[PDB]
Amino acid sequence: GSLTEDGLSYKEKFVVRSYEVGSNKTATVETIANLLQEVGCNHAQSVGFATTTTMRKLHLIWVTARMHIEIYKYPAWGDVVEIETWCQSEGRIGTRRDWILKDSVTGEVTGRATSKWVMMNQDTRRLQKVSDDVRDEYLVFCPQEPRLAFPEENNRSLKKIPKLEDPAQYSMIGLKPRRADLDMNQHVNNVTYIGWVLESIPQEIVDTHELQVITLDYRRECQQDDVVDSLTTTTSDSQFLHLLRLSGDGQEINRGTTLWRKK
Amino acid sequence: GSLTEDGLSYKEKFVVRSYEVGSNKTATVETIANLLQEVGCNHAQSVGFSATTTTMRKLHLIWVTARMHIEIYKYPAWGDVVEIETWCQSEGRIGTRRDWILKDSVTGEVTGRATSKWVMMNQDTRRLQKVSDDVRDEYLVFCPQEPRLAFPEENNRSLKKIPKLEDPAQYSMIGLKPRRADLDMNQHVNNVTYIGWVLESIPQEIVDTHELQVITLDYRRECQQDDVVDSLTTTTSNDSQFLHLLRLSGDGQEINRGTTLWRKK
Ligand SMILES: CN(CCO)c1ccccn1
Ligand SMILES: CN(CCO)c1ccccn1
Repeated sequence: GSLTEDGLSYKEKFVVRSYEVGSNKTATVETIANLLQEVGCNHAQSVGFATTTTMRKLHLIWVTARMHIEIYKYPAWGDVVEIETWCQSEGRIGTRRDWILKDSVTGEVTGRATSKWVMMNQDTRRLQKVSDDVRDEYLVFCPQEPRLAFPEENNRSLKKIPKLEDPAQYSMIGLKPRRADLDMNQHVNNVTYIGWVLESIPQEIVDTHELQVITLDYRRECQQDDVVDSLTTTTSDSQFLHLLRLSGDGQEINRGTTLWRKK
Repeated sequence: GSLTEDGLSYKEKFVVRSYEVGSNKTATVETIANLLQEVGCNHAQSVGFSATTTTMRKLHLIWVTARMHIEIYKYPAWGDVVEIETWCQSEGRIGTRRDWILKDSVTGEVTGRATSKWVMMNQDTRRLQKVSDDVRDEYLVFCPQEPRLAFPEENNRSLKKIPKLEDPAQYSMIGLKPRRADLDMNQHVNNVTYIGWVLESIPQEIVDTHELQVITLDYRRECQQDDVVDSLTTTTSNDSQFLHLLRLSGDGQEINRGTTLWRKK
């Protein structure tokens, strides 16, 4: 992988692995989400980071508030996918990281993603607006003019998601993370939550439809010793409303929506 | 990746990914095990398999793992390049064996090794069988004819008999269930998930102060997508050794047994 000529975006190629594909012999949405994080991490490293020097002194970190992914074609096992990523400053609200997925052979866009990140104190978990001093340290690594993976007005990536009402139509209960679900800092990887949301979709839907869009809001983290319940209700193509909550007290950890197309 | 000059082994390089590493910023044993399967799959494809032979598909026969044995000297760091070489050997009518050698691409030194025993089974009835002469004759041209072992040593750990853990277990992790990410393309639980489940019953303090050096895993029966598993561990021992058992939650039917050896950091 490498930064582009202007140094304002990053590209990387990936060959889809045998264990990364589902029953259709194409990459799962969780494989795609892992590749998005990997290219984001390689971009951060290439420009010297994704905490800045001032963020480390103030014990501040970037945390994902929202992830939105749209896939037109899932790459097949053995295929090469090219992913381009960049970041944009959203004033004092936070930052946004966008991605474009392309088939390396045809050059056509096979997917796109966007994510909203907010600043929080790593110890108290208190959210904050971005200070001028921190914002000034990362603006030189972003395109100054807007560059949006989802430009269209009133697009799915900015839609408000309601809270699922009991009783849920479908559910998968008692989900727990194992060590493979944790990142290097012993926190649950963001992609595990995507997997948990999908667990409450009936197997018949997965067997006859392809996931086209997923929007996920992240409200609170699941700890290594926490247990989660995944809830789904059909709202409709098939559309679903989702909710992940702690198994005991019912504390919301995530809410989301998925859109599926018939095969 | 590519077959070597003689066409009897296969090599492939991998750059360790951010989500593939643990607390020490080095590849987990599950990442290593996934890479071993990926290079095994690429080897099978390069020589024309899909790893069933033409006669195997006719008779509805498949290769299934009976035992996996991995020894790691150094886990590659995040961003490092690891080179893995793999080959297969015929073990007469008992079955086949796939071996691996892991090397640091920069230094060229061996950082790990693995060996696995595979047996033939009817895909539908699940009945094990010896390898017939006709099937064995179709894959011998893809194997070195003289023995080539990742674990040559006379009394090496890869061939040791593993006993059955007796109740009560010292440690346990109960109610483990596979999710869709744990399944392969055929909707069967991936073999690497069982390694993860075995490791779940090791206390976090051991993981935080030791490095896993060796794991030997016997595969007795598969866990189905709707099954629930209990992972049991008892210390048997500067090194710490453990005896492991995975069994179905409910009837207590054994799915795997194994041993791990850990060294102080
Ligand atoms: C806006 N950020 C995060 C700054 O902490 C970027 C920008 C480019 C590459 C990596 N991170
Ligand atoms: C002995 N076998 C299994 C053939 O069913 C090999 C050998 C080389 C590559 C792949 N499979």
